[PDB]
Amino acid sequence: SMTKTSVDCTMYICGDSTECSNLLLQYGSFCTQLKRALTGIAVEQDKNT
Amino acid sequence: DPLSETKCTLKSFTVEKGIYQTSNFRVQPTESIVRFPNITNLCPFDEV
Repeated sequence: SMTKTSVDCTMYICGDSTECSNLLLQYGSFCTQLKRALTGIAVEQDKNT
Repeated sequence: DPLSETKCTLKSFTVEKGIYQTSNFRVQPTESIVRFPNITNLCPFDEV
């Protein structure tokens, strides 16, 4: 297994900035894909062990 | 309530047994503090 990581878009791409929240929402569901992929990887690591 | 957030993030009115990541907890700064060097070497205005 590897390190069981997870990422928050709304904090990574911008931090205290709230304008980036609105600017990112219009980008679409890339971050839902990212969170689903990373959660799948994490559950996969648990299953591996 | 958290269960309704789970329902919305799963887009299903029935959620199966498990753990689902719904939102992101975040703590925002309560106060704002500004600090600068304490020593103030008073220029000789009083002297003149």
